Amino acid sequence: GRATNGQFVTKTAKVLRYKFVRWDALLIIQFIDNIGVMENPTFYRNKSIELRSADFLSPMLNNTYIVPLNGGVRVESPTIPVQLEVILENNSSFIQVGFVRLTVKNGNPHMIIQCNPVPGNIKMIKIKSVMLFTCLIG
Amino acid sequence: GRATNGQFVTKTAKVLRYKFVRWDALLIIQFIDNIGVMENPTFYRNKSIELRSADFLSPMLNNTYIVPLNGGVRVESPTIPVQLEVILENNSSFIQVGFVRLTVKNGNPHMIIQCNPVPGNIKMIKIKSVMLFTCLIG
Amino acid sequence: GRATNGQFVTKTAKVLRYKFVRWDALLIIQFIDNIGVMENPTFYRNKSIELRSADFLSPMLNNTYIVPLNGGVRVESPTIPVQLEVILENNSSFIQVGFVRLTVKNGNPHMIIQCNPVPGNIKMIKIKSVMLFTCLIG
Repeated sequence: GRATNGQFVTKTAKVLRYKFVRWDALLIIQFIDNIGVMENPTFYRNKSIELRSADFLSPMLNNTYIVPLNGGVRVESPTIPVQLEVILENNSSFIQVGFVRLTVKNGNPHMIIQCNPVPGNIKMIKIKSVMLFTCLIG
Repeated sequence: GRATNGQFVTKTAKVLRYKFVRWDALLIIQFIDNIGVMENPTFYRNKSIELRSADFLSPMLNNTYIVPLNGGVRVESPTIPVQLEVILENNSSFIQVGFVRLTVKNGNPHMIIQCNPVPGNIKMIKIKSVMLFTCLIG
Repeated sequence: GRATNGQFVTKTAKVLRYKFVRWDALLIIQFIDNIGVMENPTFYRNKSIELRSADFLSPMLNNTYIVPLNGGVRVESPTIPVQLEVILENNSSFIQVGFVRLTVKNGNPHMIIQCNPVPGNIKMIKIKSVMLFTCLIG
C-alpha cells in the first residue's frame, strides 16, 4: 500500500504525527514532525521532537522516561537509537545517544526513552533524529 | 506472510529465539527473548539477552566478540546499534552502545558484537535492546 | 521484487555502491561496499566507506558533514546510527557513534553525517558499519 497518516497525543496534548504502512505481519512507522532539511546549499537544520517534563510518568527510574500516549497504532517495536538533547532545569544540556521503543500498556501506547545519567532534573528531552520503527505484528 | 518462529543455539546450548518474515529479497528478523514490558503503570523493565564468555570465540581482537551459532537463518545483515551491559570478571559493569551484525562463515551463522574497550576481562555481555534486522537477500 | 544494483558518486568521483528494493511506498536501500567478513574462523574484518575532506561541503557547522551526491535514488530517509572513525589532519583518530540520513536538495541526493566534536580538522571519516535505510516514499 501507500503511506497513511496518523498521530499520537501526549498527556499535555502535544501531537506526534507519523506516517505508516501496514502490510501485516509488518508495520513500518515513521515520525514526521522533525524531518530535517537543507535550508540552503550548505546548511542542514535538524528539527526536534520536543518532549517536556509533564509528558513523562513519575517517578522516573534508571534513566527511563515514559511517555504515555493516546490514539495512534499499538505496537511492541524494536529499540532504535536516536540523537537526544537532554535539557536540565538549569538550562544546561547534554547530547546523547538515546534508545527508543514503542510498547503497549493497558491498551495504551507508550514511548520508552532511555538515556544516560545527567547532573540535575530534566526539563526537556529533544529527539533530533528522524525516527522510523519496523515492527513485527503477531 | 505472517511471522514464523525460529531460533539459534550457542556453543553452550543457549537458545536465542526469534520471529521472522521472509518476502525475498527481504528478510526481517526480530529476537524475541528480551522484549521489555511495563510491569505496572509506571515501571519499565528491560530484559537481557545474556551471552557468556564461553559463547564467544577465542582470541578476541579489537573489541569484537564473535558468537558462533547453529541453526536459524543465514544472513549478511546490516549493523544495528544496541544497548549493551558488559560485565567484567571483577563484576564491574559498563553500559555501552554496541554494534551487532549477523554474518555467515563456513555455512554457519555468526553474531558479531562490537563495543568499546573495558578495563578487564569480560565475563558477560547483556543485550538490553530489542533487536530487529532488516536484511537484503541476494 | 529482488534486489537491484545502483550507486551514488561523490564530488571527487568516489562511487558508493548500493542494492535496493522498491515496493512503493517502501524503499529499502543497503550500501554494499563495506560488508565485513570473517576472513578465517576467528577473525572479523570491518570494512570502511571512506569519505575525504573534499567529498564534504564547506563551511561545516555543528559537527555536520554534508556529502553532495550524484545519481542514485532520491529519498528522505530516517536517521541511522553508525560506527565512525574520524581521522584528523594530524592522523589522530576518534571512534564515534555517527548519525546518517539521506536527504534531497536541489533535486540532488545528499548524505548527512553528524558526529561529536573533535580537537582538530578532519581529513577523513570512515563508516565502519553496514548501512541499510528503510524509507517511506510519499
